[PDB]
Amino acid sequence: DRPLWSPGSEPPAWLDGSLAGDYGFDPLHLSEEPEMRKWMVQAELVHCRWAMLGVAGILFTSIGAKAGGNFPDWYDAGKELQKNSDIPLGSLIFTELLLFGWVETKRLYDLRNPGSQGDGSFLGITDGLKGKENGYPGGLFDPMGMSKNEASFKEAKQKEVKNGRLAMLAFVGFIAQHHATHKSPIDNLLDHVADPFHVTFATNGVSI
Amino acid sequence: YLDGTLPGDYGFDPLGLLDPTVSNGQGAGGFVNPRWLQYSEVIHARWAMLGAAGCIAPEILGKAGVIPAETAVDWFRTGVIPPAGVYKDFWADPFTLFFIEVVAIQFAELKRLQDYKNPGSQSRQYFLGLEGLFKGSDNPAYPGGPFFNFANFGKTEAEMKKLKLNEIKNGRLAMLAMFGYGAQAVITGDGPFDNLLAHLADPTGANLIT
Amino acid sequence: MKDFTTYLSTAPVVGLGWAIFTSGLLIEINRFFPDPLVFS
Amino acid sequence: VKIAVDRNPVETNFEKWAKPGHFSRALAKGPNTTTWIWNLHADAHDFDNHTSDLEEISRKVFSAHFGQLGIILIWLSGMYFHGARFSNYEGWLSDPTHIKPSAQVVWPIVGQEILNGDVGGGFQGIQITSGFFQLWRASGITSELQLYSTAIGGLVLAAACFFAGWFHYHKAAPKLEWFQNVESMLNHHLAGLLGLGSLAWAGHQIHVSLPVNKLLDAGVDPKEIPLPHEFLLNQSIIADLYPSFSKGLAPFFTLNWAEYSDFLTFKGGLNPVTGGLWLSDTAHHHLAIAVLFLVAGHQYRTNWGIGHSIKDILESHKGPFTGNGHAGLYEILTTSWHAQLAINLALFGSLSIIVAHHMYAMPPYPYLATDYGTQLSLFTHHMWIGGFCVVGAGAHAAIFMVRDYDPTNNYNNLLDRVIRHRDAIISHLNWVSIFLGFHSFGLYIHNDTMSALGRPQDMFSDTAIQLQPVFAQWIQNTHFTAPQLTAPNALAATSLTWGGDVVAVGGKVAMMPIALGTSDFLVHHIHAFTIHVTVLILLKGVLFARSSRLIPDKANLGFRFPCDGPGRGGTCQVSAWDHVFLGLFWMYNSLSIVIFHFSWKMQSDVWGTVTDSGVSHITGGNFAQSANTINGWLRDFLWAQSSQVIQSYGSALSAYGLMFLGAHFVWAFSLMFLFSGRGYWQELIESIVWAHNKLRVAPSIQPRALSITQGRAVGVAHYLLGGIATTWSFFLARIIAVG
Ligand code: CLA
Ligand code: CLA
Ligand code: CLA
Ligand code: CLA
Ligand code: CLA
Ligand SMILES: CCCCCCCCCCCCCCCC(=O)OC[C@H](COP(=O)(O)OC[C@@H](O)CO)OC(=O)CCCCCCCCCCCCCCC
Ligand SMILES: CC(=C/C=C/C=C(C)/C=C/C=C(C)/C=C/[C@@]12O[C@]1(C)C[C@@H](O)CC2(C)C)/C=C/C=C(C)/C=C/[C@@]12O[C@]1(C)C[C@@H](O)CC2(C)C
Ligand code: SF4
Repeated sequence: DRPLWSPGSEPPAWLDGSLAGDYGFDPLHLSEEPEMRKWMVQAELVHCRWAMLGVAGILFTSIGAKAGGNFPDWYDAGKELQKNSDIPLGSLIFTELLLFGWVETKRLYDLRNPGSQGDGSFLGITDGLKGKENGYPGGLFDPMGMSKNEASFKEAKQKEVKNGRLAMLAFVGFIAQHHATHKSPIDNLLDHVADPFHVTFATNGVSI
Repeated sequence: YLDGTLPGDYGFDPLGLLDPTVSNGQGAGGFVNPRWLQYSEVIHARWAMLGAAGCIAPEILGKAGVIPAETAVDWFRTGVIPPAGVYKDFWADPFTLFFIEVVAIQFAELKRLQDYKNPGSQSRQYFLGLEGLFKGSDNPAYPGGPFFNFANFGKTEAEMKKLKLNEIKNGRLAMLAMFGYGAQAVITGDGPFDNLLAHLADPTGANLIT
Repeated sequence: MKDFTTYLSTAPVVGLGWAIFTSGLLIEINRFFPDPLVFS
Repeated sequence: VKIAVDRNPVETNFEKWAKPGHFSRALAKGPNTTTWIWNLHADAHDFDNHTSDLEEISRKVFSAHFGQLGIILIWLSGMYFHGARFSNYEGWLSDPTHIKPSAQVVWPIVGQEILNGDVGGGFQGIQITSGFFQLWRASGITSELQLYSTAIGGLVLAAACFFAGWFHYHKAAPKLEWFQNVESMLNHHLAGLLGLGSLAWAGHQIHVSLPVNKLLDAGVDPKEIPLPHEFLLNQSIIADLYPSFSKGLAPFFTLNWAEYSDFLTFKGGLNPVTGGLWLSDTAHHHLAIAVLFLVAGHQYRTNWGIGHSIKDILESHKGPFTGNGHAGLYEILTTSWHAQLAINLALFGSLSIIVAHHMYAMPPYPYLATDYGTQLSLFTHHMWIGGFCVVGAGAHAAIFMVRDYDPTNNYNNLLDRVIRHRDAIISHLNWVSIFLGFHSFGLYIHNDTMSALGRPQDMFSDTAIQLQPVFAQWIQNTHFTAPQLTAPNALAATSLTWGGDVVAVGGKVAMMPIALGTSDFLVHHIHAFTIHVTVLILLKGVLFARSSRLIPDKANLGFRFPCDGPGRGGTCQVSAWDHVFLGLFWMYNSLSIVIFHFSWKMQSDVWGTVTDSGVSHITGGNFAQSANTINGWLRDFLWAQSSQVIQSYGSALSAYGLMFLGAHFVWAFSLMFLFSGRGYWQELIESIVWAHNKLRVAPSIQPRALSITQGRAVGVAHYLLGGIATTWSFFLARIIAVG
C-alpha cells in the first residue's frame, strides 16, 4: 500500500504505516514492543533535530571562512576559541550539563506520563507544556499555528524526518572526508565541481 | 526424470543435481534445485555471450584499419589485472568507474532478485514511470515485456522453443570459449586472435603440445 | 525481541555485565589514583 | 548415491534461549534444586540422550563441528593479527639468533609492566614459545601486511563456517541417507582434502617459499626481497635461483623429471645455516603424498560400478580361530557415532605423539632447534593432547557397549568372542603390570638402597652391572649407514639422532647424536609399565561395562552411575565412567615422566653452547650417573632446575613464579573432592540454611551438595590442572632463562 526500502519485501507486522518516515526498515526486530517503539521515535527525532541545528552551523561558518570571514574549521574550533576566552572550561560545561538536566528531565516525564508537566506547577503554565503526541509537543514550542490541522501536520512530520535522516548522514560525511583530506566540506565541494572525474574518494590517498 | 520438456535438455546429468529428490521439503532452502539452476545457466550464458564477443572484437578491429590501435588492446591489459597492464587514458580512473559499476548494477541485479522471490513485485512500486516494463512472467529467466522483448519475435509458442534453445546452444558454446580465453592467455601471453593467426600459419608448430 | 531480552536477563549474562562493571571500575580507579594504601 | 536434504526443518528465534533445558524432558520442567544447574551444562551436548532419532543426532553433530572450525579460525587469525601489530617479527627476521619472539605486550596498570621484558629489537613484551615466527618464515612472509590480510581471511572464512552451521541445520539440513554414504566421504576426504591440499602446499612451497628462504639464508635483507608474486609473473627471476624453471613444464609432460632435481631433492639431514630441514625436500614430500592419496580416493564404489565395497571386504576376511569375523561391523559404524569417535580419537591422539617425536629430531622449520623453549613446548603440548584423546577412546567406546550394543547383530562375532574371554585378557594383563613394576621400578630402589649403604659397585649403571639396549643401538647404526646401501640416492640420513656430526647454529647446537645407555633402558621400560597399566584400567571398564559377576546388570544402570550400593562389601566406582576417572591419573603419571625424560636428556646430552673445544651442555652430562637413582631425579632435576622459577620475583618471568605456586593450590584443593563424600557436605548446608532462613534470606532454589560423580570429576579436573600447570611454569622459566 506504500513504498518500501526494498521493493517486494514484506513489511514487518508492527510497522503499520502511521508513523512518520515509515518504509518497513527494521531487520533487527527493534521497536517490536510498544514501549521501545515509543522510545525510539523520540530518539530518532532528537538525533535528527540536533543534526539539522548543528550541520547548518558548520555550513554557515565554512562558507563564511571561504568568503573571507574569520571563522575556523568545524574541527579544532573548540581548541582555538577556548585559548582566548574569559570563560574557563569546566564553568562552561556544568553550565550546559546543569541547564540541560532541567529540559532533558522534563521531556523524560512527558514520555513516561503524557500530559504530566501541564499541571501548572512550573510558573503556572498548564495549556502549554503538555504533549500533543510523543515527540511532537506544542502550545509553546509552536507559536505559529502550523500544527492545528491534521492534513498539513501529517506531511510536515514527513518532511521533518526526511530532511533529518539526510542531515545526520551528512554529519558522518564531514567526519569521513575530513579525516581523509583535512579540509573543510565546502572546499571538498568546489574541488569536485572543478574536476569531477579526477578528485573523488579514490584519489584522496586514503580508503585504498 | 529428464523428460526433455525443457529447451536445452539432452540427457547429460551424470551427478544428478537436477533430480527432484534433492531438497525434498518446501521453502526457500538451497540453491541446488531446478528453479535456480535453470536460471543461472542462461545468466552465465548471456554474460558470457557478451564477454566472448567483446574480448576479441577490439583486437580484430585493431588488426583491421577501422579502430585506432591505441584502444585496440588485449582484454586482460585494459584495466583488469593491472599487473598484466592498465589503460592510462580513460575519462576517469578505474576505481571511480567501479563505484559507477557497483551502483548502476546493484540496482539491476537486486531488482531482479526480488522478482525471483516475489514475481511482479517491481511493477507494483513506483520506479520513475518504468514500472510497466517490469511486469515479468511465469518463468523469471524469460520475463519479456515492452522492453526486454520490445520487438515481439515469438508470438507463436513453437517459435519460442526454437529460440529458447538457440539462446542456449549459441550460449553454452560461449562459456567454453571464455574458458579458452583465460587458459590461452596464461600460457601464450597473447590475445585470442593472435593465437588463431599462429595455428593457421604453423599449426603443427604452434599448439598446446608446444 | 521479548525473548532476546529474556535471554539477556539470564544469570550468566547479567553476571558478565556485573563483572565488567566491578572489574573495570576497580581498574580505572587504579589506572588513575595509582597505588592506594592508606586513604589520606 | 545422491544428495538428500530436508528444507526448513527448524525455525530460528530466541524463544528457546529464554527456556533453558528444552532439549531434555526432565529439565524442561524447571529448577527446584540447584542440581538442575549442573545437569544443564552437562547434558547439553549429549545428543544421543535427547532423542532416539539418529537423523536429528546427525544434523546436530554436523552443524556443531562447523562451530569448532569458526572457533579455531578466529583463534588462528588472532595469532596472525597479534603477531602483526603487537610483535617483533620484522626485527627477529633480520637477527633471529639473538632476538627472541614476542606477541603479547601488556598494558600499564598495577605492576604488570615488568612482564614486558627486554626481549630485543626495540621491543619489549612477553616471550612466546609457540613457534609461529619460524612457521611464518618457512613460508614467505617478510612484512606485517601479509599477516593482516591473513587475519582478515580467517574472520571471513570463520563467519562462513558459522553461517553454514546455521544453514545446514536451521534451513537446509541433510538426511540420514546423506550421512550413511560412507564410501563417498573417504573418496572425497582422501583425494580432495589430503591429496589436493598437499599438492597445493607444494605449489606454495615451489613457487614462493623456496626462493624467498634461499635469499634470506644468503644474507639478503628482507625489505630488498622481491615480493612473492614477482616470482610467479617473471620466469627470469626464479630461473636465476633455480635454472630448471626456464624449461617450463615440458619436462613434466615429456616425463623427463630429472631436470627438476634442482628444487625437488632427496638431500636429507638439516640445513647448516638454519638448523632446519631443507625446504626443497618438503616440496618433494608433499608432492608425492598427494599422488598417494589421490589414487587412494579412487578405491570405492560410489556410483559408477567400479571399486571396492567396505562390506564385502569386511565379511570376506574370515578365519577358523575367529569364526564369524568382521561381519556385523559395517552396521555398527554406520549407526553409532561413539564407535567412530573411539577409533578416531585413538589414532588422532597417537598421531600427535608421533608428531612430538618426529619434529624434535627432524626440525622442519628454520631456527627452531636453537629456540629450546619452543622445541620443549611443542613436545610437551602435542603429547598431552595425545594422552587425553587416547583416554577418550576408552570412555567413548564404553558408551557404545552400554547404549548402542545390540546382541542380535553380534553372534559368534569378533566383538562377541572378545567378551567371552575377557577374564583371560585382564588376568594375563594384570601379571604383566606386576612383572614390570617389580623388575623396572624395583631396579631404581635397588640403586637407591645400594648407594645409601655405600655399595655403588652393585648399582645398575654404566660403571656397573650394565643393562644396555642392544636392539635400539643396532637400529641407530642401521638407519645411519643406510645412505650407503639401502638408500643409495639419499645424500644423507633422515636425522642426526641416529649418528653423525654436530650441527651448530648461532653458537648453539641444533641436533647431535643421542647415545643410549643403562639409564635409557630403565626409562623406556618404565614407560611400558605405565602404558600397560593405563590400558588395564580402560580396557577393564569397556569389557565389564555391560555386565560383571558382581553386578550382572550394569547396562540398565547406565554408563555413569556412582554405585549400586554398600552391599556385596561395596560397589563404589564400578561403572565404566569411574574407570575413565582413574585412567586419567595414570595418563598423568605416564606422560609426566615422558616429559621429564625429554627435558633432562636433551639438556644434559644434546643442548648446549658449542665452543672451540667441543660442546658445553647445560647440565654437564649428568643423566648417565644421577638418573639411575630416584634421589637423582629429586636433587639434580627438581631441586636444581627450580632455581630459575623461585628466583623469578622481580623479573619478566615473575608470572611463572606465581603460576608455579597457584598450580599447587589447585592441585591440593582437588583433594577435598576426591577424599571426601557428598554426605558430610549436605548436612553442613542444612545448618547454614538455618541461618539464611532465620534472617528470611533463603533461596527458593534449594542448595544441594554436588552429586557423587561430579565430585569425582571436579577432583580430577582441579588435580590435572594443578599438576600440569606446574610443569608449564617449571619448564618455561627454566628454559627461557637458559640454564
Ligand atoms: C542467531 C542465530 C540463531 C538462532 C536464533 C538459533 C536458534 C536456535 N538454535 Mg541454532 N545455530 C545457529 C544460530 C542460531 N540458532 C548457528 C550459527 C549454528 C551453527 C553452530 C546453529 C546450530 C544449532 C544446532 C546444532 C542446534 C541449534 C538449536 C537451536 C535452538 C535452541 C537454541 C539454544 O538452546 O540456545 C543456546 C544458546 C546459546 C547462547 C549457545 C551458545 C554456544 C556458544 C557457541 C559457545 C561459546 C564457546 C565459549 C566462548 C568457549 C569458552 C568456554 C570455556 C570453558 C572453554 C533454537 C531454535 C538446537 C535445536 O534444534 O534445538 C533442539 C540444536 O540442536 N542450532
Ligand atoms: C558458554 C558457555 C557457558 C559457561 C562457561 C557457563 C557457565 C555457567 N553457567 Mg551457564 N549457560 C550456558 C552456557 C554457559 N554457562 C548456556 C548456553 C545457557 C542456556 C541459556 C546457560 C544457562 C545457565 C543458567 C540458567 C544458569 C547458568 C549458570 C552458570 C554458572 C554456574 C553457577 C555457578 O557455579 O555460580 C554460582 C554462583 C554463586 C553461588 C553466586 C553468584 C556469584 C557469581 C559467580 C558471579 C557471576 C559470574 C559471572 C556470570 C561470570 C562471567 C561469565 C563467565 C563464563 C566468563 C556458570 C558460571 C547459573 C548461574 O546462576 O550463573 C551465575 C544458572 O542459574 N547457566
Ligand atoms: C572434496 C570434497 C570435500 C572436502 C574438501 C571436505 C572437507 C571436510 N569435511 Mg567433508 N564430506 C564430503 C566432501 C568433502 N569434505 C562429502 C562428499 C561428504 C558426504 C559423503 C562429506 C561429509 C562430511 C561430514 C559428515 C563431515 C565432513 C567434515 C569435513 C571437514 C573436516 C574438518 C577437518 O578435518 O579440518 C579441515 C578443515 C579445513 C580444511 C577448513 C576448510 C573449511 C571450508 C569451509 C571447507 C571447504 C570445502 C567444502 C567441503 C567445499 C564445498 C562447500 C560448498 C558447497 C559451499 C573438512 C573441511 C566434518 C565437518 O563438517 O566439520 C566441520 C564432518 O563432520 N565431511
Ligand atoms: C572429539 C572429542 C570429543 C567429543 C565430541 C566428546 C563428546 C562427548 N563426551 Mg567426551 N571425551 C573426550 C572427547 C570428546 N567427547 C575425551 C578426550 C575424553 C577423555 C578426557 C572424554 C571423556 C568423556 C567422559 C568421561 C564423558 C564424556 C561425555 C561426553 C558427552 C557429553 C558432553 C558433555 O557433557 O559436555 C558438555 C560440556 C561440558 C561438561 C564442559 C566441560 C568443561 C571441562 C571439564 C573444563 C575444561 C577446563 C579448562 C580447559 C581449563 C581450566 C580453565 C577454566 C578456568 C576455564 C558428549 C557426547 C560424557 C557422557 O555422558 O557421554 C555420553 C561423559 O560422561 N566424554
Ligand atoms: C606411590 C604410590 C603408589 C604405588 C606404589 C602403587 C602401586 C600399585 N598400583 Mg596404584 N595407585 C596410586 C598410587 C600407587 N600405586 C594412586 C594414588 C592411585 C589413584 C589413581 C592408584 C590407582 C591404581 C589403579 C587404578 C591400579 C593401580 C595398580 C597398582 C599396582 C600395579 C602393579 C605393580 O606394578 O606392582 C608391583 C609392585 C610395586 C610397584 C611395588 C614397588 C615397591 C617394591 C618393589 C616392593 C618391595 C617389597 C619388599 C621387598 C618386601 C618387604 C616385605 C617386608 C614386610 C619385610 C601396584 C600395587 C594396578 C593394580 O593393582 O592392578 C595391577 C591398577 O589397576 N593403582
Ligand atoms: C608389540 C609386541 C607385542 C607382542 C607380545 C604380545 C603378546 C600378547 C598377545 C597374545 C594373544 C594371543 C591369542 C591370539 C588371538 C587369536 O587366537 O586369534 C587367532 C588369530 C588367527 O586368526 P585367523 O587367521 O583364525 O582369523 C583371522 C581373521 O579372523 C581375521 O579377522 O591369531 C593371530 O592373529 C595370531 C596373533 C599373534 C598375536 C601376537 C602378536 C601381536 C603383536 C603383533 C606384532 C608381533 C610380531 C612382533 C615382532 C616384530
Ligand atoms: C565453461 C563454463 C564457463 C562459465 C562462463 C561464464 C563466464 C566466463 C563469465 C563471462 C563474463 C565475461 C567474460 C566478461 C568479462 C569482461 O568484463 C571483463 C571482466 C574483462 C575485460 O577485459 C573484458 C570484459 C568482456 C569486459 C561453465 C562450466 C561448467 C561446466 C563445464 C559443468 C559441466 C557438467 O560436467 C558437470 C561438472 C556436472 C554435471 O552434473 C553438469 C554439467 C553442466 C554437465
Ligand atoms: S554412596 Fe558411598 S557408600 Fe554408598 S554405594 Fe556409593 S560409594 Fe558406596
